[PDB]
Amino acid sequence: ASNRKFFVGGNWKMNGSKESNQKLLKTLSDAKPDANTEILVAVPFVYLKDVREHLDKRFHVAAQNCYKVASGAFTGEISPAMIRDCGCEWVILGHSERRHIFGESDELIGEKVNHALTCGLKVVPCIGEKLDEREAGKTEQVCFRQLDAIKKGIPKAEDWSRVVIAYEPVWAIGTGKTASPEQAQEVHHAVRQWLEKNVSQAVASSLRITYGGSVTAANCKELAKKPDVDGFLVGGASLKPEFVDICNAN
Amino acid sequence: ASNRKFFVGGNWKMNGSKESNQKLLKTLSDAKPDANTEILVAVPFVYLKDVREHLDKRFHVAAQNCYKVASGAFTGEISPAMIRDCGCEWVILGHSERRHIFGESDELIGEKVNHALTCGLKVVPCIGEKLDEREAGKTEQVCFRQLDAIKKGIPKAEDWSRVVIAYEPVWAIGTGKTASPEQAQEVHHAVRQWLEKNVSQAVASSLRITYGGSVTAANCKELAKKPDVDGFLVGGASLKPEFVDICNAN
Repeated sequence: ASNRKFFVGGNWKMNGSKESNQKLLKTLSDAKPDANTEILVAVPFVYLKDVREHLDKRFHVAAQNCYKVASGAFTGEISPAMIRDCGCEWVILGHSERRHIFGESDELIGEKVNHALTCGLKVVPCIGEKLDEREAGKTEQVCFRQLDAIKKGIPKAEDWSRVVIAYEPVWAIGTGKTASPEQAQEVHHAVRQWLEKNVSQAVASSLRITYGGSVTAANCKELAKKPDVDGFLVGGASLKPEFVDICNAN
Repeated sequence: ASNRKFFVGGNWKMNGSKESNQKLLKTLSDAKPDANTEILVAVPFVYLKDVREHLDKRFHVAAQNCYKVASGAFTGEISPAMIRDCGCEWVILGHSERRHIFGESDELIGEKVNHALTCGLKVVPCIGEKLDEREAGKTEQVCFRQLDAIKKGIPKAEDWSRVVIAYEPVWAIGTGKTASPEQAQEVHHAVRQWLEKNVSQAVASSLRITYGGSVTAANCKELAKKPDVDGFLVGGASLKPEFVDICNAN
């Protein structure tokens, strides 16, 4: 056994309204507390303050992105300073959609990580390969490059305690084609040893590597059983009552 | 001799905090700038609902950006549906920072305009040239390409009544390098002639084409005197109390 506490994230992505959210959050507060699972929701900026004040401090409330300075001439960007000013402590960075769709460079994710961590936030950097990269056998090549650019952004060694990595194969996002427990175990295993070789045994030992990619109430329990899977980043199912089931996957 | 109402918008960019927001809005709330001016304020997403909630219906409140679909798997994006949900009806689109730092194409700005107008919002699409395209003599070619891709996203001619153009030369943004009154008038005039030929005479004569880029209380009146400059998009000076004086420039 390791010292890794199970971590469940719910990424709402671009979904939500006053009326939709208030019902969702009630469901969430309705479930009994579980001191054994770290639970995060990542909500749209326009709701970020409002969600935070409608959920007990037990649950982490995250922004879905941020930028890399506190203030400045960046029309339409949000800083860690503004996230904290909204009562919040978490941010998701380098989600596949920001990298592939909005084109954000491995380098830019690096700088955002650096800045977020220097401002005392906790981060969830995402990695993973596209379908075309998996058909071409570049899964390992992709994850390694992405992870190298993440460590390059880490202010100090100790700040790894405020990082949770999520591996999300892009072919598994939205597609209903969840990685098998063996497929995910294979990548998570390779991530943890890469952290051993490229970072530090102590960092590899304590880091929660979470799986993302069509996580449902029907598949979460088999994935959570695997020894290198420390949790999930849930997309679609984060908006439904079953999210509660998925929080109870371990 | 025109029918066009004076328009002054304040783009706060990536600046704001609940504390400094209350201070700004008080200066603006307590004062009484000309009822002959449309006053717009474009705020960070995290504080959008609160600013609309605490600012008179005298004022417009805008998002600084949005995406081109109503809901979806676009981590980090805010839709027109969520902006309306927050009580707000305006969006800045194609700001220079959004085109040149964050990689938004002309085709993307066009499609965002399409989706925002379809959803009922009013839009402030932004066009202008960098210090190098001006030094290359391509101001016109650049602004025209920008204009054509905005026209392509107008779902029908009637929608231009919910459009205000902002011309902001990138070489004037946050530098103190204000366009001269004659440099603004010349570009605005040519933009209006482009409109006149490619859309309507009805659309050209009614459209506010506004200037931004180092607008301050000290230079606004000479720019506002020019007949095809119909107001402003103010950045830096929108955070200062002199924003009220720029609201009174006509």
